[PDB]
Amino acid sequence: HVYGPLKPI
Amino acid sequence: SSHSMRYFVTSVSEPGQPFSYVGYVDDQEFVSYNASTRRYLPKVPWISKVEKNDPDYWERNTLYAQGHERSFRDHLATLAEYYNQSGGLHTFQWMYGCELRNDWSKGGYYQYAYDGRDYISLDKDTLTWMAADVPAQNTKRKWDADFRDNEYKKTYLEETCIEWLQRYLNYGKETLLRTEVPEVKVTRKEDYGMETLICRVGGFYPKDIDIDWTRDGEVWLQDVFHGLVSPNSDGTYYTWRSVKVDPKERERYKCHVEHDGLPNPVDVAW
Amino acid sequence: TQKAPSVQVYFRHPAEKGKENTFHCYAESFHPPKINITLLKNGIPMENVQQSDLSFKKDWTFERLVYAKVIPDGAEFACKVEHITLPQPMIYKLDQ
Repeated sequence: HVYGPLKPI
Repeated sequence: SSHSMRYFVTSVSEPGQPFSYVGYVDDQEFVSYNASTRRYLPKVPWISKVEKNDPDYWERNTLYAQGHERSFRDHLATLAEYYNQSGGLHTFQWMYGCELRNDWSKGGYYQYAYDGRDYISLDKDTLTWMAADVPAQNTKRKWDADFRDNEYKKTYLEETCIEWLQRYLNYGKETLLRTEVPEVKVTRKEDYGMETLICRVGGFYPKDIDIDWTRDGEVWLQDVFHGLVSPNSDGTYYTWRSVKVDPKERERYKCHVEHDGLPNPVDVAW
Repeated sequence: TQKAPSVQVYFRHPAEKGKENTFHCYAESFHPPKINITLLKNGIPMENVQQSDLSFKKDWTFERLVYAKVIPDGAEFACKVEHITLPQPMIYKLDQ
């Protein structure tokens, strides 16, 4: 299962 | 003799041959996000077993993978600024996953690369980020301070990832834990004034294998070359190993092969 | 940072006339990921060709597998790799 949502770099 | 679940995500800015997102259990690919499809798709029969308990598996992974694709477009734009690059073709890569060892210890990693060089990675054990250079220190900042999100990642790497890995291993054990016997063939190359003895070893699974040319029974590395360990389309592997041998001396050399498919090692001569 | 492909060509089984086989061309250790890999039979691109998805190793370099079913006979098989690090296209011939 993929990881959830990401944050801006 | 551990097992792992591994995701590999690739984003390129000026086009080519054009986003890529692939999932593995022990170097068997089981899912991929076809940036054409915009769907996270099954790549093997056994992953559909996830549907009885989690009928939303494909939508959830699709929405997340789509989210990651859009985030990576943003990342590529921001890193151009961080490195002050007017703009060529650039690459952003993300790898993450977990390892479950046979002793029931575990590990995990979570890493990003820009243009093929390390950019930033999460240190799970200190809950801080390792920036590879001074531009990445911009990213180390926002992220070091996001205590809650950093814990989601530790939780994901240490628990969520391991739990799925353990589910997947049971789902796909019949093919993930199979063994296929190496097929060893020795050929001999030139008649005209030394000979190269080639040992072709193919059709083996899993990937781990010990192949050595011996000389009077001893491991021999002089004038010995070897190929890549390369995948066949049926998920089995192939490689070769060569030695330059002498006039009149062929019978001293045997190709020695050790593998899980061989209860005893084999020694093959020309 | 630019890295040239390491390439290898092979059949799934050692060839036999009339016995069906799979011809593979495999590239690894290259960067950036844009790469074109063409299976050739007697210099003509093969039909019915398949290619794996794009993955990479822990050193970030990319891998790509390209293959096609084929029936050998005593006809030549090769692989044409084009990449940013290769000024001319490079042909890898399969022997045996």
